[PDB]
Amino acid sequence: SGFRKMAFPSGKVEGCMVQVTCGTTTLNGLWLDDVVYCPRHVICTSEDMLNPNYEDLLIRKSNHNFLVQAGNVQLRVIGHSMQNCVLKLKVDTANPKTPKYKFVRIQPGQTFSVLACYNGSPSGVYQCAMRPNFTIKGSFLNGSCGSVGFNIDYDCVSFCYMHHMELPTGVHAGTDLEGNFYGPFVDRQTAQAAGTDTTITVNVLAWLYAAVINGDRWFLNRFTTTLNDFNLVAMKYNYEPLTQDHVDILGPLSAQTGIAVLDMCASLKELLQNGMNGRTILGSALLEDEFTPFDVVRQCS
Amino acid sequence: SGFRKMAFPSGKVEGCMVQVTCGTTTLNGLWLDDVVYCPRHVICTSEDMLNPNYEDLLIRKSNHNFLVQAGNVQLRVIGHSMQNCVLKLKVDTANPKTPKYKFVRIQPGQTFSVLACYNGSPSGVYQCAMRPNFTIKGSFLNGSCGSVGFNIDYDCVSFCYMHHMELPTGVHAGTDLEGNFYGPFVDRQTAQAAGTDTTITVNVLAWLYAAVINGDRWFLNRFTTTLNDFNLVAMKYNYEPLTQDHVDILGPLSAQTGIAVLDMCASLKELLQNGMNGRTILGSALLEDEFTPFDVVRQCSGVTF
Ligand SMILES: CC(C)(C)c1ccc(N(C(=O)c2c[nH]cn2)[C@@H](C(=O)NC2CCCCC2)c2cccnc2)cc1
Ligand SMILES: CC(C)(C)c1ccc(N(C(=O)c2c[nH]cn2)[C@@H](C(=O)NC2CCCCC2)c2cccnc2)cc1
Ligand SMILES: [Cl-]
Ligand SMILES: [Cl-]
Ligand code: NA
Repeated sequence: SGFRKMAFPSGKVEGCMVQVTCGTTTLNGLWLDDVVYCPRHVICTSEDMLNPNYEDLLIRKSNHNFLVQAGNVQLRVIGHSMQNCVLKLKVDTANPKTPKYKFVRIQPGQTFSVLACYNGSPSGVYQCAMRPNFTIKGSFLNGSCGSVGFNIDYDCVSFCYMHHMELPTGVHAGTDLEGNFYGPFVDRQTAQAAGTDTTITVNVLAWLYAAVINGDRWFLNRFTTTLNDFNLVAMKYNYEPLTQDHVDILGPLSAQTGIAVLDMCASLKELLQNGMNGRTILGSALLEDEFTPFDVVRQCS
Repeated sequence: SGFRKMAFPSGKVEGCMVQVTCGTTTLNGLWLDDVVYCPRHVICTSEDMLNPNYEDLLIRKSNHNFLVQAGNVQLRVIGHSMQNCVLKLKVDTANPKTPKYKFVRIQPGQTFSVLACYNGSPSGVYQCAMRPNFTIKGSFLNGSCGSVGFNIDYDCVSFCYMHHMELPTGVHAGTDLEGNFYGPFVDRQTAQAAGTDTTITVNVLAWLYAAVINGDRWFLNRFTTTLNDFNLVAMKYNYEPLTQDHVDILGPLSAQTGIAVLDMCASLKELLQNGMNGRTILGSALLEDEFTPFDVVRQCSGVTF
């Protein structure tokens, strides 16, 4: 019993975190086999953050311009290349702590764990979601760049996010491990801003199912809804559309609880209309949207 | 910027988790040096559950009654004893991954990270607080017993909690690593219930400071208060008394934000008496009390381990 924001154990990632220094700039890198991955903006100069040309900046670098430190050991850079917005530093030693891993690009609504690091050293671990507007609502300070997001279903680390920058509302933008940004963001100082965000509806429904599994039914009602009427209402509260794919994904939790997916939709419609009237759901006074259906099944098992 | 519920990195603890089996019961153990720690209730049968004589049950046990598995390797048990409600199994191999560590007993209101484990395998990590009623609001399923809670200081793991059991409301009870229960609970199947809980005042103030640091200011006001007046309000709303030591502990955040602990106390007093008026603080519509002052300082300053 109980229901918590739960991250994956971070040890397999901790063993991959290094410090990368170029000039006066220091940030984090991810050391897998003989490669260190980091944001290419480590080579951006202080004097021109507005319109860097990374191809031209990188061709000017020697291997010895990159200082990589793994705990107390200097690692020797022996080659470098850029892939999209990620820099790949080849080093002369493979990380003996490299876990089983893969790179995955995730969709909005997906959750992952973040290991926040500074100077190559871990600070803490928390759970995030890729928001519909392709930001994450992280907790990241100056120098957190290069920290990564990951999942560890079935002993394989799936790296899905590398942190690059902070946007003006204090939310965060980054890339997959192939260096492609999530969303329309770019790695330079521009006026770019996050779009209006919206609530991840399928996740709210999953969390209501978690509440029922945990023994709380107060928010249910006697009604149902069509999928289209639900979306017409939910969008007036800046909720994302619920698709038939989402309805299918919720099938298992519906089956476990006995509550049809569209009956749970009717409950959510009523909660948006009424609020919680001084009550809570799984200890929260707002509707939570950073647990996926998969997360709920994993944690409630 | 941003502010999240944040756990300590769990790697040093993951390397200590093993599976412990006695009879038909499996749960988790903590392998440090050449000793495995786990709940003594591992030796209870379903008959013994109601009124176990742990002295007699242990005497009846021998070393081979305990199977210890570190991943796929069996650890040979070469001795066994009990300390309070914790069983200690001596094994023939020191854990090569043992971190620098201490056993620490924490106070109500203090937070810690939990590494939830099943069958000796780490499954997830979360942050929680020791409630004033000495329960924890954990997330634990059958077989989670022996999962541990911890803090890290530099390179040193302070183990503070071992999970033992679930109470009827779905909250959790356990011990320190010397086997002393937190709270008035016993490791047997009997009538036991969490007492009425209160809110951890110093932690709410810390979280209000975190909110100010992150630009959430609507709840600040011109007023200040005194400890005595505030504590009369706290008692009314089932908040823990605020002591002068709490004020001193917040001193930093007080000096940094420009809001004195008694000035912030005036914000909290008004929030208790009037509510939030439809607004949120740091993404919450409730007053959050599971961040300590130290948690806020570490997250807002980026302390590493
Ligand atoms: C060169 C480029 C792309 C413009 C850049 C510059 C600085 C950083 N930030 C580094 O902290 C940082 C950079 N290198 C080492 N640290 C921070 C950051 O985004 N501030 C932004 C301030 C507004 C203008 C864009 C940059 C940062 C803060 C908190 C959390 N995350 C990151 C990131 C990117
Ligand atoms: C022997 C004793 C002390 C009565 C006991 C029995 C069972 C367990 N529980 C084990 O799951 C368990 C035990 N051994 C292996 N697994 C669970 C547990 O507390 N149910 C309680 C139900 C009321 C009466 C028994 C206790 C459990 C579930 C979820 C989270 N936490 C723990 C704990 C303690
Ligand atoms: Cl995905
Ligand atoms: Cl006894
Ligand atoms: Na005030």
